[PDB]
Amino acid sequence: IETVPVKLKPGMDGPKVKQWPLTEEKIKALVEICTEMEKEGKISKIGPENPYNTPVFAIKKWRKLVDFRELNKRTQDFWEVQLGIPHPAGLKKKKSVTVLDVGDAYFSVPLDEDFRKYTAFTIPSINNETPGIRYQYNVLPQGWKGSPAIFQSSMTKILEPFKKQNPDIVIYQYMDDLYVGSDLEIGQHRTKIEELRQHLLRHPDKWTVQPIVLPEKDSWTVNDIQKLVGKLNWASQIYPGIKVRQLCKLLRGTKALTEVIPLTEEAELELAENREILKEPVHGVYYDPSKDLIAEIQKQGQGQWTYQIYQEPFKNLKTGKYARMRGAHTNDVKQLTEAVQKITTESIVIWGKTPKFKLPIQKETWETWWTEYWQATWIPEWEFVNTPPLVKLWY
Amino acid sequence: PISPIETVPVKLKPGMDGPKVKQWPLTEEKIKALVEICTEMEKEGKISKIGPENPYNTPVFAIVDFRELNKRTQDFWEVQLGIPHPAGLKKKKSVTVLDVGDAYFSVPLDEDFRKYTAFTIPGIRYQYNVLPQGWKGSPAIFQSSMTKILEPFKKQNPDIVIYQYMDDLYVGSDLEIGQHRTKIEELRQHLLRWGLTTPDKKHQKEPPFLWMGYELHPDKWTVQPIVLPEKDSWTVNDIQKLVGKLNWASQIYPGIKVRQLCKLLRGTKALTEVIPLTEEAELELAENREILKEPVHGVYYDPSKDLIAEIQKQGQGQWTYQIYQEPFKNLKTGKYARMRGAHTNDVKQLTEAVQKITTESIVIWGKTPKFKLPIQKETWETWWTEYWQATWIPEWEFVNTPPLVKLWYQLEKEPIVGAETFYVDGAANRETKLGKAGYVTNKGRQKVVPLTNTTNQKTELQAIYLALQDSGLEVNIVTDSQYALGIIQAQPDKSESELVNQIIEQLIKKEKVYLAWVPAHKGIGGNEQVDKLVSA
Ligand SMILES: [Mg+2]
Repeated sequence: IETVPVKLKPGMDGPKVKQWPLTEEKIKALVEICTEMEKEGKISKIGPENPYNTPVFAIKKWRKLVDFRELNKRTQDFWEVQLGIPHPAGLKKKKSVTVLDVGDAYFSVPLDEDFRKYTAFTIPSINNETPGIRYQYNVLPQGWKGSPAIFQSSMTKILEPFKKQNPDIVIYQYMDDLYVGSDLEIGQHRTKIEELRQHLLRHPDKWTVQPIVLPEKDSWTVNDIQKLVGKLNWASQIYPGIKVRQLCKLLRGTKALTEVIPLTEEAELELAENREILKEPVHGVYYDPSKDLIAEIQKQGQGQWTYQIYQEPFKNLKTGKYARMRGAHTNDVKQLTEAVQKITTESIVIWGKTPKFKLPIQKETWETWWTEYWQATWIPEWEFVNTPPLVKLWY
Repeated sequence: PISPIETVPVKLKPGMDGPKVKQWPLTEEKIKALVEICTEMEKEGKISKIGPENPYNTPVFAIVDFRELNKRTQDFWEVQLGIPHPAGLKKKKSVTVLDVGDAYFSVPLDEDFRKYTAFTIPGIRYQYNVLPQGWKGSPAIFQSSMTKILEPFKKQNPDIVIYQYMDDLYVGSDLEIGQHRTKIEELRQHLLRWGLTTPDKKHQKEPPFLWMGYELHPDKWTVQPIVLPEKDSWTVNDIQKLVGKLNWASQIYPGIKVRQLCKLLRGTKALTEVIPLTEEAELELAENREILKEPVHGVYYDPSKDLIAEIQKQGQGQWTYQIYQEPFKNLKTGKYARMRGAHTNDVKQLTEAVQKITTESIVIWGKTPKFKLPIQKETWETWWTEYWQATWIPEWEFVNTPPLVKLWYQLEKEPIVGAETFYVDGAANRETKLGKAGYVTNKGRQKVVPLTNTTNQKTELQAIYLALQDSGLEVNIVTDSQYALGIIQAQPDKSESELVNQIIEQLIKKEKVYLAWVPAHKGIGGNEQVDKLVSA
């Protein structure tokens, strides 16, 4: 077919990312995976003269995973050929969404020749005993932003029948996936999927937010109150109505932390009154389609983690808590990862975008094991950080 | 013997055009020589005369300054994670090292880029036809050529193992010295059908083959100590090449980066000019030498025996490790000085050292080693649980070595009953950079201290320190500062910060400490008080 012309964003050159070291195993894996694609002619060997490079890796549910994040940042937005048109919004609500890997479709449509250089990737060699094998895509590649939008129409024609055939099963395409949501009974859902599946062959409603609550005490020591006071202070940044004062009054002195203190009506009023507002919606929440989503995850020690997605600070679009009880499968890295993957799918189904994460871990560490547990067709952007006392501030 | 291989298409950096530079007229002698020389390269086909039209030019000297041409050349993609480590080599029965000679001049340069390589002789005007010596492409283009050519002979001889690294072909094969000899013949001829001529002055006997400077004996690869001269006329390029030797050894020889000598290269001029530097320059070479003196060596690798890394805390902020497969037959030994943080922990640094070593292997051997670490399984387990960040070590296994690693102290989860509660706080005027630091207590003690040239963080720390000093083995202490809280919460073993070290020394001496935090400026009891005491 005649290739759709795509071009990098204004004044940005293709990507030039170094490859991470691969295990003598993932390598072998890749090596065969590529030699075939080469035979099928989806890729093609290139030289040292193509200054570009994106890293690849072997995920394993083996699968080739190209970390296109850069080429994607540098790729022209899609908005003329509206990339995954309006976001359903229905998805959020359906009894059951199911995701499909429409991705393999992409390997038909030919990629614009003057753009192929930008997909260059290199399979590493052990001990560096060999020049790397370098290739260049010749078809819409798997993780590219350009891919789906370009193939947007082909897909639309493909589903239209089945969509008009079942006027009420929402289908949202995101990257290589197809989020097919319905409210039909589980069995009667699956059929529809299968019907949708032949065509191609040619549970959000339970999600819930975190209601901040103050403890249930009687043994109120000085710091027990100091604690409460500190939190409710910070909590005001979120709910401007909450106010500690009658509480601070209990603390007035130079009391030993262990001293018990009588919770008087001053505070009795304030706690109960505050407890109310911690459950009443921060009317300021707004999902602005033009702002990025940010996700922050804190480690809670019991194989539990807490996260918040927000565009502007203190305006939490959503908050939550993943508790991956891994009695033996305790690779924090593996957990944090699973956290990461479960949070981005939630956002894809809601805001229709993968948040940008602020990982509580050292780059080095996150960098040496992440791939071992990653199971997704995609990879969100991430920034490493050091969590302050939020662990306490909401757990 | 200019090779018949297809040429790699080179471009100039977009927005740039080839070089144009004047040639400083050389001595009658020098000139008569450059000609003498250029005339035969012209004969060999390596270069060629061209008309005075070609706008571009690059300087020749007689002892080509390609600096400019390179500054405008399409930066290529160097396809290698690094140089190969000798320890990575498996043991082979038969091995030979063919030094492909003149390999650059044999591999032809793309036509449409040759224009740019012109040079004159104070004049005579030539242009290269083959990968130039200093040109930026040379290596990357040569490697690509060398591989395309070996590929054929390689599909044919799966038994043979050819590793290239510049002009040296390590050809190994577990074969009968007879049959190997034959294969090496064959190979040697293939190269010839591609113009790559392999001199007879090769390797034919000596077990200490020098492939990449690694003397490759049958069970022991070694590296002869790198001689590093210091001539009278310390010429620029010399200074550059000097860098090379250092930098090359560096992937074995721990730290040598003549980084401050490199600054001499941050202000380049004529390549033929001599230019020294201060104590920076002079001293750098020495420290490098010390390291370069003592040789190194190890065994080869067995793709059937486990990798074992063993680290040991040989001191403050410096660790050591060895990756071996057989008790006294190790591959790489190594030191790892680091302290990634202004305040770290031994537990924390151990982990860093681990991860360094992990990839380092994955690069060389291709798998993550098994560790033997100076840290008890329960010491780790407590630490990760007591840490806000997520962490992880792989093939962890305890080895009771002499210097061991432990969390020197720990803070209390809950306030100590009957401990004098210290309300702390400090402050300082931004303008004057002077402040006070003191406290108040549940008993009656109440210190305050005048301070010179500090920040409010420094006072907030001074203040924690005081209360630590002026108190007993058990103490509840309380700040209006997350900074100091944080540093301490992280259980810092040592620090760049003396006050933090001071604050740590006390912490290891006390018997129970519980550091708490309260919202500054709220009328929180005791707080409002120390608050006023430190104000002026
Ligand atoms: Mg303060």
